[PDB]
Order: sequence, then structure tokens, then C-alpha cells
Amino acid sequence: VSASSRWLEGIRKWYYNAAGFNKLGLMRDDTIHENDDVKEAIRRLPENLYDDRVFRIKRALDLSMRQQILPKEQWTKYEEDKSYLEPYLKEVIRERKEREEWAKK
Amino acid sequence: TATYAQALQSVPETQVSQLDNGLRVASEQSSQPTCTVGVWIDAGSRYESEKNNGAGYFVEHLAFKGTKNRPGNALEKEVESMGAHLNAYSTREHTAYYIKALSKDLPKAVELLADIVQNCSLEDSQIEKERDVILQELQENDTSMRDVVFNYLHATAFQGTPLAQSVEGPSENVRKLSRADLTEYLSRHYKAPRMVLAAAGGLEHRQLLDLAQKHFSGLSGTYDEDAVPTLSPCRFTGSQICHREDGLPLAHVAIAVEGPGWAHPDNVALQVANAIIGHYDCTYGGGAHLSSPLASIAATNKLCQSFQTFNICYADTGLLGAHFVCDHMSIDDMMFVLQGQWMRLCTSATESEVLRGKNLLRNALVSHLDGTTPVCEDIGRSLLTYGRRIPLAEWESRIAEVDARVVREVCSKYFYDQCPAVAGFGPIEQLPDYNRIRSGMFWLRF
Amino acid sequence: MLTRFLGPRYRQLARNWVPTAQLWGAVGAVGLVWATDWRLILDWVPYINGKFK
Amino acid sequence: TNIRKSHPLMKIVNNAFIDLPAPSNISSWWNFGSLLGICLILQILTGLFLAMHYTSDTTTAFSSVTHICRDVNYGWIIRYMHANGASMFFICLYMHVGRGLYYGSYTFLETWNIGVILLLTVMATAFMGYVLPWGQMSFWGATVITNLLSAIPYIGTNLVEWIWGGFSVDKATLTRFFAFHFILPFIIMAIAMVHLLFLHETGSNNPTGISSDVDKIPFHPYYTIKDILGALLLILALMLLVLFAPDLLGDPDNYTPANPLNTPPHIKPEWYFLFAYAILRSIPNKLGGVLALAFSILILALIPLLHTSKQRSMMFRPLSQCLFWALVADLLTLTWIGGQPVEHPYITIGQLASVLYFLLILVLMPTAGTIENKLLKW
Amino acid sequence: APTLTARLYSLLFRRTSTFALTIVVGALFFERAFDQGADAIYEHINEGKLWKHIKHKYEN
Amino acid sequence: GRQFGHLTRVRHVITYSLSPFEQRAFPHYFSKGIPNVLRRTRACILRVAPPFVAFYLVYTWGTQEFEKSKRKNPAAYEN
Ligand code: HEM
Ligand code: HEM
Ligand SMILES: CCCCCC[C@H]1C(=O)O[C@H](C)[C@H](NC(=O)c2cccc(NC=O)c2O)C(=O)O[C@@H](C)[C@@H]1OC(=O)C(C)C
Repeated sequence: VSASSRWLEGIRKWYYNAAGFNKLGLMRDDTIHENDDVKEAIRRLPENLYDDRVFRIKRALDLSMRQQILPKEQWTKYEEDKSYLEPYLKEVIRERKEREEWAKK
Repeated sequence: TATYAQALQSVPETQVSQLDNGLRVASEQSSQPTCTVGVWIDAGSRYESEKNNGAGYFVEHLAFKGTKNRPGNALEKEVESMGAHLNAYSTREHTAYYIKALSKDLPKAVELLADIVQNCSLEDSQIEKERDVILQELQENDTSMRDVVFNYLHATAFQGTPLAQSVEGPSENVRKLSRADLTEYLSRHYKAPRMVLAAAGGLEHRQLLDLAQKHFSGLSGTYDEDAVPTLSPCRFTGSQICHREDGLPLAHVAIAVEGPGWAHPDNVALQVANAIIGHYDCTYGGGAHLSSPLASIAATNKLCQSFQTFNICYADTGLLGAHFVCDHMSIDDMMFVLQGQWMRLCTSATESEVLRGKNLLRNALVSHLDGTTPVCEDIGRSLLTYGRRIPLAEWESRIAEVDARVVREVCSKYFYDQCPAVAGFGPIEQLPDYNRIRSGMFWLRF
Repeated sequence: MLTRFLGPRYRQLARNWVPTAQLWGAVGAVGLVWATDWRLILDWVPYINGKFK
Repeated sequence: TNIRKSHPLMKIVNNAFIDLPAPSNISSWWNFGSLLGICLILQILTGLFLAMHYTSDTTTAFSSVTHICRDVNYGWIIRYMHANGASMFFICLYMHVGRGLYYGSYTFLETWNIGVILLLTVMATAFMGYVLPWGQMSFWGATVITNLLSAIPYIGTNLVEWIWGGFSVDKATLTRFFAFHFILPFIIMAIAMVHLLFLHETGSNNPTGISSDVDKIPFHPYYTIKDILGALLLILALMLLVLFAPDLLGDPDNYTPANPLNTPPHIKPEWYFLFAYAILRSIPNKLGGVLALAFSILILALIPLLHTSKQRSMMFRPLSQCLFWALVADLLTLTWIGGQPVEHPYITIGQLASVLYFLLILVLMPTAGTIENKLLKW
Repeated sequence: APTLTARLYSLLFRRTSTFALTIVVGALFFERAFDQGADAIYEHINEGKLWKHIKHKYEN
Repeated sequence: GRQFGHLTRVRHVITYSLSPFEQRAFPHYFSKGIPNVLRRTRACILRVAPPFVAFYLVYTWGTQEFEKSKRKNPAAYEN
């Protein structure tokens, strides 16, 4: 814990707000590029997460079309941003790499 | 810690003895309380002719039906009461009759074999009864698509030769064979220098020799004048037989290339490559993750229900290939994939997959030789084919020799740009044209 | 990040297709030569001199 | 049963713009695909009507065009729509590629790549196009350019004279170019369909780079009418030029016939090659200049190999968003320099803009991407 | 002593590499020898050429 | 190609919509329109505008120095 760690956190909170997806109600993970690994992790989500992710992205695509955004008090507050897809994505990558590694010998 | 290498050394040597008959007498002693004895005859259907085909098969059906000293029941009753198991089989090249029995019952075990092999009654009333059972066996066999397609592979690959024939024969022979046809095939083929008394378990080789000399003496007290049972080599034919039948739910295909035959050292390496491709079945656990690329692709994309590579051997020739079973819309993919694998190996076998193949084969071998029966059968049969018994160690040395280069060289020798013998049965509309299958036996990149 | 293809097997795969890749360049060189009637290279081939005395 | 779905022909048409599911989400930056289509046909269409009056032959070349403009009933609007449509075809081509990078569309390899093939071909076409009237710009434009292949080691000379039909630009060169300018747009039109074929395999990307499968709308109503309005806008612009400012984007000196003796100290290719022009001469090398000119366009096919970001669109990427505009303005710079004489300020600044271009696309944007990843904790 | 065609297959036709190499190597020599023999056949049946006409004008 | 019905999986979302003949095509065109384009312009000035003024500054200074390089050239040549 540092005075400057809050600075890095501050630069991050800064970028987050700048990046802007939160105004559309998205979560960081709702905006990842879909690739094989990402597709597989999307597959592994439990019903509720998957359903929630669908509703989110629908809400954004909808906003994006009207070119609006959500009232400020409903934006995704950084730090309340749940990294719901990382653990799966991370696990999918691990197993791919194990394969990749087996293919060398 | 007793090593694998070392373990192979511990397996006791198979003892071989020749009578004055020329009857070879061989055994492999172990500590077991049970055993397996029987006679392996160098007699099949490749030895038969257009007109006595099914004779060996017809004899087998009679072999346990009664002898001179033991008519009808007798045999069964002796075997059954001593709690033993009497069995037999016949292929295109060999015939065997073995008894599983309490090892303390080696004396009568052998006695019974002799009688069976020598004094087979062949009561005419039995021959008639058996005629109708074998006919039935044929209606039955007609429903095993697998049995069918393998007969067709043989029928087409070796077209015009004896090897092209089936073991059971065509119906008319079964309908037409006579006692005279039988006894003459018997005397023609059941001669000592072509028989091998084999055994495995709790016996001592001397005891076996004694018996063999007691119950087998006097079989070739007459070495034949000019009856020269010599096998003419059999032509192979790049050809194709398709038995279309859209009423069957799944298709069987069997594709092969000409193999070298029992004695060629190339077998070991071919078996390794075969192990690499392996086999598959829809009840295998572990699908996507299988080492065999064919198997893994077949499992993930549902290309089939089952496949299996194989290497059939006969004298100086053999069928080498794969057989699969699948849905009517997958025959093309299965073939593609099967063939692409064959080529990959001819031109790109990598090192580790070959280790796996070698290990598989070692496992197979050792695992297969487990128990009196499997061993006994290997003794008897090997004496017929290799003239000797190839000690585990030797196979281990043969396998070790093999590595990627040997695989590519050996695979290319038999598969590369070679003419296949294709056999099809079932809903085969999508089975690729022979030209197309032929083209799949080479790569334009290489 | 082509590190996925760095290992013993790849090294063996690479080596197996060396003769092929080689002979396949022989086909292309000669092929380019023959097609453009390469004055430079051809002069060297014993026969094929349709530009001598 | 609905014949609109089972008839071998309609299928295609149903799949093209009726039932095809599209993002409820796309915006105006997606119109330039129809506009390019429209451009392509209108170009093919006026282009053809000019061919029923044009000639070739160096003697009559210039004469025929004027014949059309003055004598041919309405030949003028046709001629000017053709020449102005040509510029519009570049504005859109430019905008299209723009939309593409910003939004990450290039992740559809085959589609993007066919589009690069579509770029070079319409460039190659429009080049031959302006040689036709046989004006001053046409002659040396046709000379300054073509020559470049003479920078190719060992065989450069041979090729440039082979494409010429002589030892300079004349007889053999005008007829050649006309014929090629005639067959190319048809070939392009084919390639376009393959471009579009590969596009239907994934459907369209959108302003968020997320994935609209969760919210698709039918092309029926929606994008057909939003394409019509759009096309009307493209007509407004094309007509504004033709009917109010016909030569605003046209070099006044392609008037006055050719002359292998002259060369009017100025000369630049049509506006749409200025950025490229600037690059080439911003290098003191025959080989390097042309080598750099090639890379200037062939780098698009490199972009996907330098996608570094974990997000697809730049919609949520301020850092890259900045480097994107820096790229655009910098291209606007190259365009401006290209338009100026090779003298004092103009040299060094156009030399800087070149380096910037390549350093921005090759180092800056790819790094901006990675930093954003790191900032987000990705 | 096998066969010409046999030996030919093993050393050059088996691999699509050598197979193709053989034909590009075989086309070069064929274009040359076929153009010789052909033109020769074309001349032999003619002789009102500009070939035998030259002997007369080495001067100017 | 991909058709509706085979796109993707959607759980529990209701979507209410209204007939075009029942609503306005330009709800609050100006009332809500202008404020929003201000909002979108604001939201993006800082990433779009800067590179353009940079070009703008370099363009005016660039031509300036181009004239003042030659025209201004003489200057002095005194002897
Ligand atoms: C003959 C000129 C071209 C024509 C007629 C053409 C036509 C189209 C059409 C109709 C679309 C779908 C509508 C749209 O997204 O706007 C499209 C999208 C696309 N084109 Fe082209 N285009 C051409 C040149 C290009 C160029 C120059 C590129 C890039 C080198 C390109 C790569 C793409 C890509 C990647 C997309 C996907 C856009 C997205 O999904 O957002 N094509 N094009
Ligand atoms: C195959 C349909 C086309 C035909 C038949 C055609 C034919 C012609 C003819 C005969 C001319 C000389 C008359 C004149 O200059 O006005 C010309 C000029 C030109 N067309 Fe095409 N062309 C066609 C497609 C294109 C395309 C695809 C482009 C590229 C946008 C294009 C751009 C040009 C250009 C740049 C010129 C010369 C510029 C100018 O008029 O000053 N045309 N065309
Ligand atoms: C002849 C006219 C019938 C149309 C069939 C051919 C034309 C065709 O295929 O039509 C559809 C309309 C095709 N896609 C789009 O327009 C399109 C796709 C996503 C979004 C938008 N707009 C706004 O979000 C679009 O506008 C498109 O616009 O491609 C043109 C280049 C093609 O044109 C061509 O091929 C040429 C080769 C003919």
C-alpha cells in the first residue's frame, strides 16, 4: 500500500472513465474481442452470468444505436467492475498452452 | 527394482522337440495349476480348391462328434467331466484344436487330442446333420456386416487365387461335399511335419515329449510319394467390391494394401505405424484428447462409430490397412482422413509419435501373452510360421530398432503410391470412386 | 509470437520436408529459366544453344 | 411456401439485402459499402456512354472528348459525372478503409484482404482513366508514374518499355490503357462479390466491436432505406461538383493536348495519389522511393498482424483514438505536400510526415494498444 | 536387370517432386530438339527460302 | 451465411415496441437533438481536434516560410 499505488490506481481509474464503456453500462469483460479462447470461456459461464452478460451487451448495443448513454448514476463504477470472465479465460488459456506444449516433444 | 528389460529375460525359454514323425512337440513351463494343450495344423482353405472348399470347416464341425474309440458323446463326456474346455478354430492358413484343463490332467488331455486329430470317425449320419448346421451358420454370418466385408476384401484383393476363398466355403460345397471328400483332405493335410503339439502351464517338457511319442507315434510312418502340399504365391489385385444396400443403417468399408507376409521383418515397423493410427470406438472415453489424429478427428466431428487398423499375414503376402463403420454421409471424410494419415506417416512421421507406437506395441505384446491359452496358441502358431519361437526379448529388440526414419521408409514401401483393395457394404453411395481413393494414395506436395 | 512452433517435433517436421522444399525450388528455377529463355543461365547448358554460330 | 426463399436466384438476393441479419447498431460509417457499389456501377454506366463517342488514337483522343462535351447531346454531364464520380469513388474508398481501421473490421482477414485487392485495382483503373483524354497531365502523369518500374533491379527497363509498346509513351500506350481501363471495372465488380461473399460468412462488425448476435435486425426495412437516403447524399455531392464546380478537383492543364517536348514544372498525379506522391519523392532514391511508395499502400495488408489490443473497436480506446486522428491529419499533410513543389519548407516537412506515417502504423498504434491493455489490467 | 519403365518410375516418377522436376527438365530439351527437327523438315520440303538466297548478297 | 433462428442464445428479455404509424418520426428533434450532439462533440473533441490544428499550424507556417524564402530572399545584396 503506497501513496503512489493510489496513483497507479488513479491512472487506471482515470483510463477506465475515459475508455467510456461504463456509460453504456458495460463491464470491462463485456468488451473483450471474441476469439477462440474468449468464445470458449463465454461457453463456460454459468447461466446467470451468461444471461446478465447478454442483457448488458444488448443494453449497450441498444444505447449505441440511439447514440445515447446511461444516466451518470447508473454507469459502471470502476472497482464495482466484476472481472467475471478472467478466471475462465485464464483457465482456457492454460489448457491451450498445455496442448501447445505437448505438441513440441 | 526389477526393470522391464530384465523382466523379459525372466520369461522361460520355449522347449522344442521333434518326434520321428516330424511332429514338433513344444512347451513353455510355468507355475500354473492349469494349462492349454493342442495341435496346430498347417491346414486351411488356401490349401483347398474350388471344389473341396469348406472341407476344413466341415471337418472342424465333425472333429468333436466322435472317434473310433470314443463315439458321439464320449469325448464331450470325458472333457466336460474332467472340467476341461475343448475348443478349435480355423483360418485360411491354420487349424487348431486345443484343450484348457487342470494341469494334472495333461496325460488324458493329450490322449484325447490325438484321437481327435487321428481317429475322427466321420459317421455318415453326422455328416448329414452337420451339413445343415453349417448352412445355418452361413445365414447367420451373413448378418455380421464385418465378417462379410472382410471376406469381400479377401475375395477381391486375392481374386483368382485360393486365398480369395472364404473358410466356410460357398453353400453348394456344403451341400455337395462327401465323406470321401473329407477323409481325402484329412489324409492329404493332417500329416506330422505339418502338425505341432503345443502346451503352456504346469507341465515339464519331458512329460509332453513322452506323451507325444506315446499317442502320436505313427502318423508319418508313410512319407508321401508325390503329394507336394506347396503353396503357390497369391496374386494381389488393386480392385474394389461394393455391395450397395441402403437398407443397412451403417456402412462398413475395408481398405488395404498388399502386405509382406508372416516372415518379413517389415512387420514390426508396420505394426508401429498402425499403433500410431490405432483404433476407435464410440464408447472410448477420452475423445478430443486422443493421440491418434484420426481418432481424435473422428471423435470430435463424429466421423464414425468405430475404426481399426490391421495387418493380416499369410505366407509371403497379407492385407495391410484399416476397416471402419459409419453413417452414410461420412464415408468420404473418414476416407480422407484415414488416407491423409497414411501419407503423413509415409512422409512426415515425427519422432515421439513413433515412441508411443513402439510402447503401445510393447504393451500389446506383453498383455496379449497372458495366461496359458494365449501363450500356447503363440507357441504352436509361431512354430508353424517362423519355424521357431521368437522370445519376447527379440521382439523388444526389433521394436527398439524402429524410429521415425524406419517408419517413413517402411510405410512408403507399402503404402506410397500403391494400389488399394477396397471392400464396401451398406449405404455406400458416398464411398469415393476407386480412382479417387487411388489418387489419395499419393501427395502432390511430395 | 511464433514460439508455439519451437520444439523437437517441429525441428523433425522441418527436416523431413527439406528434400521436398529443395527439389521444389529446382522445379521453379529451371521453370523460370525455360519459360523466359534465360540467356544468362542457359548459355551454360551444353545443348540448347540456339544463339551460337 | 415463400418463393422468395427457395428460388435459386432470390436466395442470393434474400441473403444480400432482405433477410440478412445486421447489427441494429451500425452507423453512417457503414454506408460507404453501398456508396462504393453505386460508385462502381455509375462509373461503369457513364464510362460506357463515353466509350460510344470516345476514340483512342493519339491524333483524335483529345478531339473526341471535346466533341462529346460540345457536340454530343448531353455529353458534358456524362463526361463530368464520370470524371467527378471518379473522385467520389476515392473519397468513399478512403472513408471505407478509414471506418475499417478505427473499428477493427480488419480482423476479417479474407474480407479485408479482398478489399486491399479492391483498392489497388480501382487505383490501377483510375490511373489509366486519366491518361485517356491525352492532356498534358495525362502524358507525363502517364510517364512520371509508369517509369517507376524502371527502378526494379535488372529488368526494370524491359518491363517499362513492354508496358509502353515503344521507347516512350505513344500510339501503343493510349489504346492499351483504354482497353485496360475498360476491362478492369468488370473484373473489380467480380472481386467485389467475392469480397461480399467472405463478408457474409461473419456478418458485419459494429461501432462497439463487441458482437451484435444478441441484437440483430433484418436488412429489410432498416438498411435498405438507410442505404437509399445515403445514396441520395452521394448524389447531392456528385451533382454539386458536376453542376456547380466541374473542375474544382481537376488539374486545369489536362486541357491543352500532349507534347513529349514540354513538361510543365508542377505536375502531380490526381489528388487521390498525392499522399503517395509525397512519400515517394520524400526519399532520395530511385529504388527506395518506389519501394517506399509500394509499402505506403501494401501496409494495409500488414495491419492485422499488428493488432495488439484486447478490444476490437477503438470506441473505448482514447490512446489509439488519438493516434488514429494523428494518422488522418498526417495523411492530409502528405496530400498537401504532394500538391506542392519540391522546395524549402515543403521538403523537410513532407519527409517528416512520411517517417511519421510508417512509424505511427508500425510502432505507435501497436504500442498504444498494449499500454491500454496494461491500463485496464488485461 | 528390371525394366526401363520400372527403373524410370523409382528414380523420377514416384515423388511428385522429381516427377515435376523431370518434366521441366524434359520440356527444355524437347523444345529445342523439336524446333530443330521441325524447322529442318520444313526447309527440306521447301528451298525457295531467303536462306539459300543470301549466298548471293554478302556485299551490299 | 447466418440466419435468424440460428444466431445465438437469449435468456430473459422482454422487448416492447410500437408501430411507426402510432408514433412520431421526429419525437423531440431539436429539444433533445442539439443537447445530444453537443454531448457527443464534447465527448470527442479532445481526440479528434488536436491533430488537425497541428496540421493547421504546420500548413500556415509552411506556406509562409515558402514565400518568405524566395520573395523575401532579396533582402540584402549590398555592394
Ligand atoms: C471495390 C471497392 C469496395 C467495395 C465495392 C466494397 C463493398 C463493401 C460493402 C458493401 C461492405 C458492407 C457494408 C459496409 O460495411 O460498409 C464492405 C465492408 C468491408 N470492406 Fe469493402 N468495399 C470495397 C473496398 C474495400 C476496401 C478498400 C477494404 C479495405 C482494404 C475493404 C475491406 C472491407 C471490410 C473489412 C469490410 C467490413 C466492414 C465492417 O464489417 O464493418 N473493402 N465493403
Ligand atoms: C468499364 C466502365 C468504364 C468505361 C467504359 C470507361 C471509359 C472511359 C473513357 C472512354 C474515358 C475518356 C473520356 C473522358 O475522359 O471523359 C474515361 C475517363 C476516365 N474514367 Fe473511365 N471508364 C469506366 C470505369 C471507370 C472507372 C472504374 C473509373 C475509376 C473511378 C473511371 C475513372 C475515369 C477516369 C479517372 C477517367 C479520366 C479522368 C477524366 O475524365 O478527366 N472510369 N473512361
Ligand atoms: C445491382 C444492385 C443490387 C445489389 C446487389 C449488389 C450489392 C449488394 O450486395 O447489395 C448489398 C446492399 C451490399 N451490402 C450493403 O449495402 C450493406 C451491408 C451492411 C450495411 C449497409 N448499410 C448500412 O449499414 C449496407 O449497405 C452492397 O451494397 O454491396 C454492393 C457493393 C453490392 O454491389 C455489387 O456487388 C456490385 C458488384 C454490383
